[PDB]
Amino acid sequence: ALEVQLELLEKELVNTKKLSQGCNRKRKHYQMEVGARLAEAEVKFGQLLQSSIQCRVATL
Amino acid sequence: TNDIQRDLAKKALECNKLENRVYDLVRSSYEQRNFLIKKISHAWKALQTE
Repeated sequence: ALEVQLELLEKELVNTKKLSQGCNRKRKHYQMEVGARLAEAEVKFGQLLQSSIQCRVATL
Repeated sequence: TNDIQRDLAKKALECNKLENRVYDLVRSSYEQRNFLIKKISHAWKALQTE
């Protein structure tokens, strides 16, 4: 009876293990989606930063 | 009191024989059953953290 009682607990350890890794798995994609979009924004940010300068340098 | 000393002798000798016969068979099955109980205490403790 004690062996039937034990195996049931470790089945729930697995069910929790799978859904825990499954939630983290969805988060990972979101992180990589936006982290790229932030990288896109910063590149464009640095382009203006120097573009606005090189316009003003020539105007003089 | 002497009637009990006969009983204490006769009965406890039977008890020690019954105990040591059981113990030889059941101390092994105790360890089997008791080491299995410790597995619930760890199977539970991990369950909560998960």
